[PDB]
Amino acid sequence: MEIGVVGKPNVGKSTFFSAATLANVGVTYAITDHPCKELGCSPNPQNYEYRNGLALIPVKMVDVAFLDDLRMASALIHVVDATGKTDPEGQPTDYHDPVEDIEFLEREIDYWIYGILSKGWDKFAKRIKLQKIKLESAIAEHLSGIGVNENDVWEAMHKLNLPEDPTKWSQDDLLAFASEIRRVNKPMVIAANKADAASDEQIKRLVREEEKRGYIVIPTSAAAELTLRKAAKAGFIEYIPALMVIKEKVLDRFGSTGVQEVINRVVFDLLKLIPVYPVHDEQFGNVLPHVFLMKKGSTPRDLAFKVHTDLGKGFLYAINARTKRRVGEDYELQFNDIVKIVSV
Repeated sequence: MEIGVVGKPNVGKSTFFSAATLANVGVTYAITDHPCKELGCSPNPQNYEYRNGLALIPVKMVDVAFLDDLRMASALIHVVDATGKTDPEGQPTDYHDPVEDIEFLEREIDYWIYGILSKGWDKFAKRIKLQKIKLESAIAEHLSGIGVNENDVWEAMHKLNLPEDPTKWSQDDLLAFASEIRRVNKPMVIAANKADAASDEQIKRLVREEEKRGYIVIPTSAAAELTLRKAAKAGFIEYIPALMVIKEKVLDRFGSTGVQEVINRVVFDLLKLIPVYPVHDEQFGNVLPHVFLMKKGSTPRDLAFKVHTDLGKGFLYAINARTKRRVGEDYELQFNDIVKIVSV
């Protein structure tokens, strides 16, 4: 899993990456309540990090800007100019609705996917109508390079009443199918950056307009968190809650720099990942050693495979290290679950 950061120049896109990442790849973090707010205490973390009762789980991040750095992205954070004082090409102007740069990015990803399907698409439909290939699998392989599942393909098709016989697919079907793939394969969160220099009216307007279109929009001040981040000597940040007291003030207005919020919304909401911790006793003797981002709907056996092939293969059953009782095989991992895996 990895998050790509995209945007036009001069809206703080690079700053957002720099800020959240402190060659073009880095590691940011997913902060939520670490299980150790109940009975749990002094954890010995290995794949993550403990911090004031909060779990900081690492996540790959890419400075996308050559725009095939997004190809494998599970999600994108699209940084835009909330003040709307930037041109499409990214240069000073009186007013340019960010909502239009959002759509710009949108169509480029849509047609990119569409061209891969469309180009050739005749000498694909017939290599499969007689060879009888599985349409889902064939498209899936063909777009395997972007991160598409045979399940994603199955659903998209199912959702748009498309036929198993590709030769019956029209161009309209292709573009529509492409868009549906983007929505699921390249979901994004919009960072309305430079919010501090914008009015509540400007921000609220873009949030409203775009949240109706299926986009999550959060105000943000990248330059700010980079500062208090790039405070690793002169003072204590986390980050959420000397003349930089202005950021304390002019960013007392949002409750934070917004950067951290965007990353949590991508991980926990967009992708719907939930933290889960596998134990040996509800191996080498450390407590709550690892944490895994599981997709909601996962089961303990799925948690077994994240650890190792055999654990998953020799799976017998699991125990909820909280309830202390044996779970079902169809049990759905819930946010922040502690689990014991039993394998032959």
